Amino acid sequence: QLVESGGGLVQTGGSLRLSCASSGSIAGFETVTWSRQAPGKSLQWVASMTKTNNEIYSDSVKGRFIISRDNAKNTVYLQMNSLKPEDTGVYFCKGPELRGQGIQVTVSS
Amino acid sequence: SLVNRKQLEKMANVRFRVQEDEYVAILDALEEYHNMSENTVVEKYLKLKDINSLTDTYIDTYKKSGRNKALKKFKEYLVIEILELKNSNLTPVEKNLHFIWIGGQINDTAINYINQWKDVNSDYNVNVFYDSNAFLINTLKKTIIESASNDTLESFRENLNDPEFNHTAFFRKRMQIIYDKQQNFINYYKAQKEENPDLIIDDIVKTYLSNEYSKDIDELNAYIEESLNKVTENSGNDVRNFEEFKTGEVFNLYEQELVERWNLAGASDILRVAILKNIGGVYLDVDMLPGIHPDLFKDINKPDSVKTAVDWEEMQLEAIMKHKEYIPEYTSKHFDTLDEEVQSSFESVLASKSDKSEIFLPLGDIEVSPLEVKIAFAKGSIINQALISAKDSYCSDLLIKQIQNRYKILNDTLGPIISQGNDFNTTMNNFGESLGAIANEENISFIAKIGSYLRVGFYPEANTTITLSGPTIYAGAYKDLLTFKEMSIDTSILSSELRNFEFPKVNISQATEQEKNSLWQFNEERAKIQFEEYKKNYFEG
Ligand SMILES: O=c1ccn([C@@H]2O[C@H](COP(=O)(O)OP(=O)(O)O)[C@@H](O)[C@H]2O)c(=O)[nH]1
Ligand SMILES: OC[C@H]1O[C@H](O)[C@H](O)[C@@H](O)[C@@H]1O
Ligand SMILES: [Mg+2]
Ligand SMILES: [Mn+2]
Repeated sequence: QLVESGGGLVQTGGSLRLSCASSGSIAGFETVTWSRQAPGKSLQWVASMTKTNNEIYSDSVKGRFIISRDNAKNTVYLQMNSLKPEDTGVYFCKGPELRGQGIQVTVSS
Repeated sequence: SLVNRKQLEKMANVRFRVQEDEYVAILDALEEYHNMSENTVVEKYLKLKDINSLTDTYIDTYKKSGRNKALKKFKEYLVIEILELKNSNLTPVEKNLHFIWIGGQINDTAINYINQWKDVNSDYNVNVFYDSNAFLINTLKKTIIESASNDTLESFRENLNDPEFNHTAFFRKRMQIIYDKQQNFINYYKAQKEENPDLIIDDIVKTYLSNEYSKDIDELNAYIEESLNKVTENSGNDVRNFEEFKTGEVFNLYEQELVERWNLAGASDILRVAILKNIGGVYLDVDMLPGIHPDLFKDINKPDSVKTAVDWEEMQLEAIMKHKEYIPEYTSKHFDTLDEEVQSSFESVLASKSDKSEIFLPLGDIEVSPLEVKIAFAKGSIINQALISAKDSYCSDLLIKQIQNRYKILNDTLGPIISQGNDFNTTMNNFGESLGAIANEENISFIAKIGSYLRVGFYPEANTTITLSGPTIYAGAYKDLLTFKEMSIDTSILSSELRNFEFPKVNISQATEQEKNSLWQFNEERAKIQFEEYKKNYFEG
């Protein structure tokens, strides 16, 4: 009951809005972690949103990325602007008991 | 130094447990912290806060995780790192000395103390903050207190010689009348400001005093002139020119204390915080004197007949003033009780040093963390009579948030009760009930201590100011800092931790004559003396 979308291929400088939407749970995303994995790299933390609606950003991503939730806390977004080839990878949304299969993101240059 | 990524990994290792995404969030953020060579002290601090939040999130997510024990230990390590940050990375303090005299004419006594700092700190800029709009606040408070005293003595004339008619009874009855008169002025002030917003405080006060107490406007005008002139010729800096303060979010609370409460100490508690945030440097109360040079009296040992460091320091200051006369009319009451042999050691050493900078220690170059405000200690407790902050210090902003939060709770509770227009006792009983309803496990330390807000400056040991804008807000701010929070109303913290914020003792003498003369409160002893004097004068002894 989790629908992932928003990914694809952009050129350097472009934007994407990642989306994970869940249904069938009371706030399946009341805590959310965004992670990413490039091939031949370890899973890397991108951003987080606490139960207090507190937004925490990795240094490599601050000033470019915005994490957000709807009020029901069932769908989470990742606005990513000014993308670099560095940002290329598979992105994972993680709630307390939910985790996405991964959204491919490719930045071209 | 804080554990690095690999060291946390060793701590929070659980065999066979896969690294969760919320764990990797922690490890990656810790690694990012260790790669912050180029970042400011507050940036580093906010990174620690981030790590703390990520850590809390993990623990909340996997409540029975085998990692939790190590992560809770890690959380404590974060606090150690804060103190390291604080204690390791110092910037120079702006060379400003800040003083405040508001509400009336600055006294020659204040000037003379101020001049001592000036004489040994030629490299320091000095400001004495005043309020050119409110020179008559002290006149108004004095007038109203005396009028209420007379009304009280009149009303209880036949009970005055009654064995049981206490000083307590006097002050209790007088409080009721003061409230009436204070509320009378306050409502006049608010109406006047609505009718004509261009009026200044002194315009309204002198009119009120003329109308209600037949005070002479020409003599009030002449006093304003004298006051303006005296402070200007003494490093005067007008609060009404302090734009950052005037347009900031605590200016209203300052005016509350100045105009409604006639609490100049409370208003000064608020001003001093804005001063250190917006300008930075060293704040001192006007009753504070420079530290005695450490090798002036090194060779005179404390007689056993003097059994506190404070009485000794007191002795030493009186010696300087007896033999050097820097400050006219400084007491020698305590110095004189000394054995002649000791007094002779004193005069002999003071005769040898002939340069004020060898008597009083110049501040010189002081350094502080950009995270903190440094505060003086007395009686093993913190006291905001002396403060050190760089401009825009982090604790500086915590202080303003403490003030805003505390006054928000107070005003939102007290305000609607006052507006019902009841008498002091009714108002007070209802206030008490409201405090009871909004009391919870968090705010109780605060709620239990604001009940006597309306008594401040009129009743023995009316102390509320301490909790509103005094030492309590500093304990709150440091707790804020050390817990990664804001507006902490429960201010429990170790005295160990508080010692990290201590104003350097060598740089002040706190045991002055004037420190013993509180201008905003009075104790029971003083209350008993005032009462007997009020009686005598009423009977015309
Ligand atoms: O009429 C007054 C009374 C007090 N204060 C300010 O309040 C501070 C504290 O006064 P005091 O030393 O009497 O307070 P205590 O140390 O007894 O709490 C002073 O230094 C002033 O800055 C003021 O400006 N005008
Ligand atoms: O907090 C109210 C007052 O009491 C404090 O202990 C300080 O001595 C004084 O500077 C302050 O204005
Ligand atoms: Mg004093
Ligand atoms: Mn004092």
